[PDB]
Amino acid sequence: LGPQVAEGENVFGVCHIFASFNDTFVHVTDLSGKETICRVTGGMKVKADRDESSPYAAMLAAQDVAQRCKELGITALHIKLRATGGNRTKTPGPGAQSALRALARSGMKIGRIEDVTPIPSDSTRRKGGRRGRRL
Amino acid sequence: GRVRTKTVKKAARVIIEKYYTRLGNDFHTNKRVCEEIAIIPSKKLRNKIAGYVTHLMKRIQRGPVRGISIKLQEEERERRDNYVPEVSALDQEIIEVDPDTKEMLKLLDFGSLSNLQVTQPTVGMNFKTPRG
Amino acid sequence: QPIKLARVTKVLGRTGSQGQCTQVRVEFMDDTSRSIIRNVKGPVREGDVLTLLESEREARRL
Amino acid sequence: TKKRRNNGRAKKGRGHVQPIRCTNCARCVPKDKAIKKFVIRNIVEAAAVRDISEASVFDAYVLPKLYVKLHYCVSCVIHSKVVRNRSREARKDRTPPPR
Amino acid sequence: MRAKWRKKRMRRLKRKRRKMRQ
Amino acid sequence: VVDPFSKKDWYDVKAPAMFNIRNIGKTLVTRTQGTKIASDGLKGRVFEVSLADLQNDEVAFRKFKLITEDVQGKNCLTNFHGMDLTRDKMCSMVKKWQTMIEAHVDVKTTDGYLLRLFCVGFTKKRNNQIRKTSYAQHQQVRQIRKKMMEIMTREVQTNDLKEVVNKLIPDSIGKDIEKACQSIYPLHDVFVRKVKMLKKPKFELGKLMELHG
RNA sequence: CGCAAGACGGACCAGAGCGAAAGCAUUUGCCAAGAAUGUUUUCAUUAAUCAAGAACGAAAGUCGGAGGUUCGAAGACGAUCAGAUACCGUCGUAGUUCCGACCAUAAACGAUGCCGACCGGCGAUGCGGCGGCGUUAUUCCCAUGACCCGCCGGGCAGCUUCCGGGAAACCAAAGUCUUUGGGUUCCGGGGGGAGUAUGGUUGCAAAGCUGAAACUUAAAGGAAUUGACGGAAGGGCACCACC
RNA sequence: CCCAUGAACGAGGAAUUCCCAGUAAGUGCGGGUCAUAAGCUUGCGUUGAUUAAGUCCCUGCCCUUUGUACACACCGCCCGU
Repeated sequence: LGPQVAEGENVFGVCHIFASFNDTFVHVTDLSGKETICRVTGGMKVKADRDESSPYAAMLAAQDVAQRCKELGITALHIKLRATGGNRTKTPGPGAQSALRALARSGMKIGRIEDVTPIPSDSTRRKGGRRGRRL
Repeated sequence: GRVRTKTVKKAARVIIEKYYTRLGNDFHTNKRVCEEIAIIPSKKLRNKIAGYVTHLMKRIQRGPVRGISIKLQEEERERRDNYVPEVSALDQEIIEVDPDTKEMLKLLDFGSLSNLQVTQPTVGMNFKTPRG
Repeated sequence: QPIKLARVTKVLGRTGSQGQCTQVRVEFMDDTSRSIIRNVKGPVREGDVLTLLESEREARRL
Repeated sequence: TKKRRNNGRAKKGRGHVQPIRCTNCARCVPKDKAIKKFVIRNIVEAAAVRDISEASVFDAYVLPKLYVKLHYCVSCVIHSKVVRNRSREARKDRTPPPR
Repeated sequence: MRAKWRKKRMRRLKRKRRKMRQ
Repeated sequence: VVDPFSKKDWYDVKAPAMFNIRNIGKTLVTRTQGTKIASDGLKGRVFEVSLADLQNDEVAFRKFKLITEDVQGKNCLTNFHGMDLTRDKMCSMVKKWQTMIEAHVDVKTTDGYLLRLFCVGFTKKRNNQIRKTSYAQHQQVRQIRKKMMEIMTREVQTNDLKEVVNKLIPDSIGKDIEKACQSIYPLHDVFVRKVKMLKKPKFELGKLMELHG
């Protein structure tokens, strides 16, 4: 399963944390990102749509991810934190800090944290109307 | 709450202003003199006035009092305030002056003074605060 | 977390929705170089010792 | 009556200013009228700083900062309590709060 | 009523008059 | 039901010799099964490694993307694919009372590596300056951009990919640009913002092996 | 990880600039314009404002062609609601993009015509010029560039003032108005009816321009003041509030 | 004033009165009641508390700023079919 390695060296994965305002994704992949190691969302840890992006659901997802990635030997994790980006919000959802704290507390060794939310040089028209959302 | 009312405070102010000489640092003597010199119809009111009188006297013991002024002590205030340094602070044998005021004095027919010493001007004109 | 007691050194004030938490500076009697803000519950005087099995958390301040 | 000498915007000497979208509601608001905020924060919150610092595989790695540009339409600014109504005389004060 | 909607209603009446008048 | 990770094997990913640290980490891939060959599924991989994980005393806000160019003996030999600045650095340099001059060039190295190089610089407020803003005029901006393009072209077209990367690691191109533009308008934070591999010569094992030591 | 498409030019980006206005933001090149500055250049009254007439004129809309990413009137559906034909959500046509031709209207606003003269102070800022300690890039140097300190002219503005004005709000113009005349164009005459009817004219259409009356009415309206109220914000008090 | 049986209740799912030290609570007495008549009420001693030295979270009320086309003052005014 996991690769044999000295107990003093940490094999790195990359944890893409997609913190939306409707759901949170914790996605650990290969250093290249092409091979997926684990992926747990908030909606795989709760039953209420309002709680899919709660800090508690992100905490559960991050702990599940950390356990699964530890059972494959990955001990260190680079962080790619992103919001929705594009037209929509650039601020990460409520579950980003929860997932990060849970991953740190679950025995994972945090590497380099980077923000990768999609920023346009300039984008298509935003989903809202000219007057925006009025409710 | 133990905040004094403007009635007690005003009466104690008038008592200090008008009858300073008799008033002392002891509360009880203050109570007796306030009873003797003024008609205060309530013992409790007498005692409140006497307490504020005592506190005001301690305040004058600290020095100046912001809320009252007595001329009988203002004369001695001015007596103390007549302080004359032995050597005037304006009589300095060497006075540093800038070249521009040197030129002004030379144009003022005072270029032959001996106490003036020219000063090196600042090499830059960076006196304004960075805007923003 | 290591067990290390803290003694109250200054009563900062009151916080909470109903104003029940108390901000207080607490110092650990090991180096006297650390003095952290702690929110505490219940009647708190000045100069007692608060047992602390947990110290990685801080009270909101500044 | 006319409330503000600047008409509530900063458009002097030009005719048109390109609009932007409110970061909250996506309302089209002129760029020089929109209330802009530059949020400078940390990707890791203050409470979570210690756990990430002690889980780091580096020493003195320093946490990265998050850089947010928020544009608010006036209704969203007032609701979010980033600006407030001010007295007729306090309105003239363009000095930013000390922070 | 709002002046813009009053004008819109007036224009609708004008369209009806224009179409009816043969 | 059966985990697809029981038949996945782990390969060490090696960096080109221009970097001090050669072991950039561990990748993994499924084992060969008929059409699915592990070797072919490893060559399209791009590893975005911070320079501080590639060099020793270098900065950490410069990432290099290395593309796995060949695989042999559980060793994924990569090659320089591009370079970028981290989002935090780019966002930290763009401030509100200065001019940001940007340039880009499409220049080929001596060994046929067509690269798009982006350079960013910012006008610098002076030590004794009272004026709040430090804007460069349009002709000054154009001159600075021209100087940036000439310096980037000069530093790339006369060298090959090895030397180009060797001068990208310390960002000597940005230092050269900043030095050369101080007589037009003093520049503040000059960097090669991003290098993207536009086109590359057809794969040859000899140049890879010469690159890996 | 690539490929394609069509939009859009983030941050820098400002009470900054340019344009008659509408409007205008990725290098780079070409083309033709343009203000201001400088000028001991030239002409020599050639000017100002303007019926008629003309150029341009956001967005939406119209006709034909190309494209069609996103958003999205209409429409379908899902919610909310007493009902929602709305606000909210999933879609989604015309449209939104480009070309040609129409349309000529906007809170097209500084709700302030243009030209000229005069009448306070102050600090900024953009462009041009002039003068000056000093710092810096300046490699035997002057230049020049970035600053620093002033000055002049034309701009976008700001602060302050018992210039004066005004119903005041406020305005250094909205001042120099009963101490009423610098020139000139447009335009209003209580509120509605009504920018309606009708006629004319323009337009493919939508509509644009011009534009009443009968009748009706004692007010409508402006600015400011004090209350009352707010499903506005901020403070304070209360074991008839909480903890 | 006298003489067994019995309904019912295992701390009373919502919603919440009132409570700052001789306070809450624990009980008896005295008046107004009253020809006899206290579960009411008005005073009185009689025992002594883990609890609070705070806050605006709720409920209100007050103030300030703000908006108003309200002034019979939002239970206002007002639009259209």
